[PDB]
Amino acid sequence: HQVLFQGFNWESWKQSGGWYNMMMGKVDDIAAAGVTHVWLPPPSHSVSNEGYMPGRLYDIDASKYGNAAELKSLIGALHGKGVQAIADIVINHRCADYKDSRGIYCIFEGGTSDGRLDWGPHMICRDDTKYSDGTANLDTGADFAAAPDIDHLNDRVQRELKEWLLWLKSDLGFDAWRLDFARGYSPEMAKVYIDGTSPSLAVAEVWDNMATGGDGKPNYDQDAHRQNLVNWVDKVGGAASAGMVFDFTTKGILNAAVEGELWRLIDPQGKAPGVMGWWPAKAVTFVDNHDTGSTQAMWPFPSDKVMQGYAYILTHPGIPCIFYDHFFNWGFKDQIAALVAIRKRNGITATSALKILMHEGDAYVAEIDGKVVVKIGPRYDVGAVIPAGFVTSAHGNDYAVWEK
Ligand SMILES: CC1[C@@H](O)[C@H](O)[C@@H](O)[C@@H](N[C@H]2[C@H](O)[C@@H](O)[C@@H](O[C@H]3[C@H](O)[C@@H](O)CO[C@@H]3CO)O[C@@H]2C)[C@@H]1O
Ligand SMILES: CC1[C@@H](O)[C@H](O)[C@@H](O)[C@@H](N[C@H]2[C@H](O)[C@@H](O)[C@@H](O[C@H]3[C@H](O)[C@@H](O)CO[C@@H]3CO)O[C@@H]2C)[C@@H]1O
Ligand SMILES: [Ca+2]
Ligand SMILES: [Ca+2]
Ligand SMILES: [Ca+2]
Ligand SMILES: [Ca+2]
Repeated sequence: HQVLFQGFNWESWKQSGGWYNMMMGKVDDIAAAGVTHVWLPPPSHSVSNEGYMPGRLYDIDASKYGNAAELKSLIGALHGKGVQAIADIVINHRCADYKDSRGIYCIFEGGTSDGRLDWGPHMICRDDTKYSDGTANLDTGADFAAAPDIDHLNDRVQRELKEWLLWLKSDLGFDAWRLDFARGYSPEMAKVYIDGTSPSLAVAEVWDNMATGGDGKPNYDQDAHRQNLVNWVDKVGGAASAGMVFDFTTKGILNAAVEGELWRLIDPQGKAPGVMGWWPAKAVTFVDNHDTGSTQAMWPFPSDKVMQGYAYILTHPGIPCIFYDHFFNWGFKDQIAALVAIRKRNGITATSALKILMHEGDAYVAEIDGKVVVKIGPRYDVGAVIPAGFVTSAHGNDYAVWEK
């Protein structure tokens, strides 16, 4: 049984009294809902309030979310309920606190007395010409315009980041990682950190644009998109790695599918159209996150159909991730918990078998492990497609789930 929960949103840094402190009162409900892992925000000092422009990595007390003590208390509370903690790891880029003789901000500060993480321009990708000194390797991935991109091919960088990552586990209690902007560096470099820090899991954010057609909707055939994702997993070590990816393919397709086009939810070979259909053990599914939804709303799930999104991911193969807002702010707590309960009760996991029974525009019906049936869509009656012996267990707006 594995179910993730993103425990923060884009406004979390503003929480009066601190986000971690506030989260202490949410721990019990999260655990009671069947969540096994909670994804927490970047914990270190960051030039940006949300934490995605890290500077002094060891300086946890500088975070807007809370200090080391408050974070250790939250992780301990989670652990007390058998729930693991995932840290949002931002290492593609990093902000340098100090200026060098050239007057450029390329002298870094780890946040400790000694020289740990006290890098210089030699650790900045040579092609990030604004900050580099030209002695480094070329960026192994995409660039982040607002800050220096780190040269992960550098031996000291690899050595010290792994040391820092191990410290996050030993000193704070973190169990796993969420790799931010994984397109910023190669999967071979991500492999270095994953293999070297032994996380229970390492879910990477590998987000590529999804091809669309003349009508502005995504193309039905998204194989190229999920191919990129499976390729990343293969290069990170595949089944021999704790690494996995967020299923952005399923996110993109589902966004469009619920708008009267549920026929998009199956490929020509009868499998799920996203990563879930090719490598479910490595696909972390979701309805929305702090980027796609929340205040940024880069690619929001149709708001009136959010529960259809959860009926889908919480019953299907792959590892589902629940978004904080939908559970504690929107009124879907009970409905979401009921779906996770069905998942757990029936022993459904990431590799459970998926048999799609109907995939028409107004109705999608699927059977999982021959033990659970789920239906989403505006078409009310699908009774004719429900196998004998199944009885309705949970239902809501345009969704229903059956069990035996
Ligand atoms: C479990 C698993 C890994 O062991 C494998 O290394 C992955 O690459 C992926 N393997 C994928 C291919 O990466 C993908 O390209 C497609 O493979 C297709 C080809 O794309 C098509 O051109 C001809 O048929 C093949 C059927 O296997 O589905 C396979 C299941 C699979 O999830
Ligand atoms: C007699 C009967 C069957 O013919 C039907 O196929 C069942 O699924 C069930 N019908 C269920 C819906 O399948 C379920 O989704 C929810 O119905 C939902 C609608 O699906 C939703 O669009 C608006 O809210 C309703 C709640 O009242 O409860 C009903 C009792 C009903 O017992
Ligand atoms: Ca220092
Ligand atoms: Ca940069
Ligand atoms: Ca980003
Ligand atoms: Ca980069």
